[PDB]
Amino acid sequence: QVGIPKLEVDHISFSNVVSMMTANIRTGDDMAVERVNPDDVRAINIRNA
Amino acid sequence: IPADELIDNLHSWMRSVHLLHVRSEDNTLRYNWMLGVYARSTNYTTPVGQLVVNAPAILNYSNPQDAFNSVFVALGIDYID
Amino acid sequence: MLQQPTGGYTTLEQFAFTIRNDGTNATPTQFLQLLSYEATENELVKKTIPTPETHLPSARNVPGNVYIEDAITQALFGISAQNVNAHGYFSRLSALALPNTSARLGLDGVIYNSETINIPFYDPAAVANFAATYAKLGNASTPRYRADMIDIYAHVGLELAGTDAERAAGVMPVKRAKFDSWEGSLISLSRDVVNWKILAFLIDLCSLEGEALRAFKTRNRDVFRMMLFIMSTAVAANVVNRKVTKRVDRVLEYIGVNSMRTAGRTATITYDLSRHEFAAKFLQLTFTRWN
Repeated sequence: QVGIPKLEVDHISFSNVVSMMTANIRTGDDMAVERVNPDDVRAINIRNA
Repeated sequence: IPADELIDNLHSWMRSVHLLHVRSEDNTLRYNWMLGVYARSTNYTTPVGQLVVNAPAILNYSNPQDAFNSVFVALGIDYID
Repeated sequence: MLQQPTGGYTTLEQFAFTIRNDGTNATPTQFLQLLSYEATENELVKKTIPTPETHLPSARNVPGNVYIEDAITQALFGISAQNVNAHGYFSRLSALALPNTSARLGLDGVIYNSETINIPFYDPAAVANFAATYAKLGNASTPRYRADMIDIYAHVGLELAGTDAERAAGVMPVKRAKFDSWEGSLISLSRDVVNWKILAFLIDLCSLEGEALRAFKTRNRDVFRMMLFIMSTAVAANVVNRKVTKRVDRVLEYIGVNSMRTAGRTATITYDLSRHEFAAKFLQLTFTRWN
């Protein structure tokens, strides 16, 4: 006794649970993240690391 | 080639090779050649060679593997080549 | 507050594992009969399985309550693309491993901090042993702990496709398994086997004793050979489907040998790098308990 998946039968259903999203979860915005320069260029190391 | 030239000439080079080290007291320490002399090659430019400049005592291991382990934890690096 | 008579929660109609196919709903036993296989000559030999490490991760303090059960399945048989999951609230389990704790594990698949009003939960005594073994699944991506994502798979193929005549000797010939299909197939069994209540099974393995363990392993060696098949097509190298006159077969490339990337892409379920470490940590942990 389980639920037969409705996406594969013929006759069309007219009402079902849709996973919505509240006013807390927000998508595609910005972050006021800051930078801090390497201060001096002379003592940087790309060689190995 | 003069068998006298290269015998005198090879000496002239081998003479002038010095690799940074620390004199130790403990009898259970072996100097790490391989990796240590590698640093002297580039010129101590690379960090794995710039680490051995500051504290050269990082090359004095008493147990194999533990030799390299230290030159990783103090770099955050995952592999030297 | 359900209890087990030593028949176990699997000896119940409350939750039963059934695949849907054939226009009606069928039990796993009926399905597997369709899986017919041959040989391609690369001997897949049974290695030994190394014991797990006792240290249990710490359930970092967490308010609210996470659906511990969700993730267990949402990683193994998760169909929809699952992104990196090596991180997460995946070890709140260990907070049940200690003797006197108040935190309870309900039905449906949640982990409550305090038993609340109107919520049916498993027996607090037999959920303890389940934790002292599976909370160990918290450290699945910690370096120097992760299992090996190669050798266990040899163990897996000897299970769903190994005729006993072979397992009794520990060696078998690599097989290529093909059953008859329909439309979605492989993807449809995934969307299906996901909602199964896996916790209703695993709890039984760590409690039920020799009397009702020999009898338990006999009626459920098939519910295991079902969530082991889907978990396998997430590894196989090819999924190309042969054609008869009107019929269609889902030949699967090499069950029991593990590659690194899915044959499905679009046709079947897919794993990820963060999940390869996870499946090896599950498959390793569970086999010692089973076998």
